[PDB]
Amino acid sequence: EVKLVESGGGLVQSGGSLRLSCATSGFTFTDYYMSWVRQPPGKALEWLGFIRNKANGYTTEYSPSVKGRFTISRDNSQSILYLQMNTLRAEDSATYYCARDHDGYYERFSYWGQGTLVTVSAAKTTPPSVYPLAPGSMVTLGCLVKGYFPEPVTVTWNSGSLSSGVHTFPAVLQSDLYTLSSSVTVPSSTWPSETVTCNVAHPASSTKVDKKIVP
Amino acid sequence: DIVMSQSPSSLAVSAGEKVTMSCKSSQSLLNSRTRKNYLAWYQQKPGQSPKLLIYWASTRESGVPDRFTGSGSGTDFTLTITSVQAEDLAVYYCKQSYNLRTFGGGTKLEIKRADAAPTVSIFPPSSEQLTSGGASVVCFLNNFYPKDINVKWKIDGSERQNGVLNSWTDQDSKDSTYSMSSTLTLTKDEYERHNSYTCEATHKTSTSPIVKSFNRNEC
Ligand SMILES: C=CCO[C@]1(C(=O)O)C[C@@H](O)[C@@H](O)[C@@H]([C@H](O)CO[C@H]2C=C(C(=O)O)O[C@H]([C@H](O)CO)C2)O1
Ligand SMILES: [Mg+2]
Ligand SMILES: [Mg+2]
Ligand SMILES: [Zn+2]
Repeated sequence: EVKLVESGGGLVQSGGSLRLSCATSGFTFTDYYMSWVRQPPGKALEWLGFIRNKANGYTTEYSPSVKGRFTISRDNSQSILYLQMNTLRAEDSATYYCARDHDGYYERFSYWGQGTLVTVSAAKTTPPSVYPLAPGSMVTLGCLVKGYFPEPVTVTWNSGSLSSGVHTFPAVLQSDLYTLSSSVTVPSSTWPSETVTCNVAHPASSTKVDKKIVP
Repeated sequence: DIVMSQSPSSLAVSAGEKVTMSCKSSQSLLNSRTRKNYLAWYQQKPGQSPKLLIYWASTRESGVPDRFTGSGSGTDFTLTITSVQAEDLAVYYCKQSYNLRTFGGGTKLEIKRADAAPTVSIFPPSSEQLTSGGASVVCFLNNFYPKDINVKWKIDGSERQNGVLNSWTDQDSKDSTYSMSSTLTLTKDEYERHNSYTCEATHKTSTSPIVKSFNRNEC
């Protein structure tokens, strides 16, 4: 199975630098060109650059938007791809994806990572407050994840075992902090007789919270 | 340079119907040496990474449903989805690889379905929030269609508009509905001055607003 996994995203100040990594497995790495692509929240994909395969001397090329400012490299012993970003600006805030590219024949990006979110901002990291939403045939419960920065957060219910009938609402920025909420709907016969817990993580602050919904 | 443009920006189609979208390049993508068009299509479902669907204009990647077909040549390309399914909700991107790579701006495909009324739930502030001096009241409006909906907050029977966070989900991949959360945030001091907290949802599915309320004395 082919796997691509980005890491290194997070909060960084304007003018700063950040380097992303993309761990790969499941294919012959040196056979392939590798690309980076980014996506500002709610906007289109933008191709940034590639590094060629061994047959082509592992040379690099860049979009005009980042040429001279970003650098792509690769570790061919461990099959890791890198993107060094310098002189970062607000316009660089985006999800960054690595994608497997050309093999000398096929014209396609076969595989993409899950992406890593970069936020360029002067604001400090603020962990979320996480509040249970309990009612005052089906029953709807929730968690309020309030007042954090930067994005993202992850929310699951019962460690991912409840996924059907979950709605996690996109975060909204107000007064320099994000808030989101998540609802889950379950049979009334199962709560509160069976436990319902939201599991919230905020990687920027290494926050891990499990909040049991109590009647 | 190579400019990629897509049309339409967005559209909605009902399950079972056909979808056509277009992709233009400012320069021909037909490689004279290999006799192929260097044009691929990607599907990006909400909250997911892009996934390859079609490459060399018309080659459908292994594992892609047969309902997706790429066509065209030179400067003009088309992705057609026959018998569209609820799960096809996504932004679709074309991408040239004739000279480096460049993506089009995407076409957002939404799914049209029959109107559906929201299921409305209200939640009082938690004691763990109130202890900190704040009071957020949350209303979920779940699984409705179409997206347009009105929510009013009333406190002891009087409408309030300051202090409100509204957020809509992307369309649901299974049932093609929308959901919305509305959060009213007060100080504890102001929260404690009133009793009745009401979320009222008005949606085209009824001339009667759906009213959910709680009373602070009952908590
Ligand atoms: C092999 C190099 C060319 O491949 C790339 C590149 O820029 O690395 C990447 C690929 O996805 C395509 O964009 C091609 C583009 O089609 C040009 O292709 C050429 C050009 C060269 C060259 O040597 O620069 O050689 C190719 C063949 O290997 C020669 O038979 C055709 O560009
Ligand atoms: Mg070179
Ligand atoms: Mg739903
Ligand atoms: Zn008052």
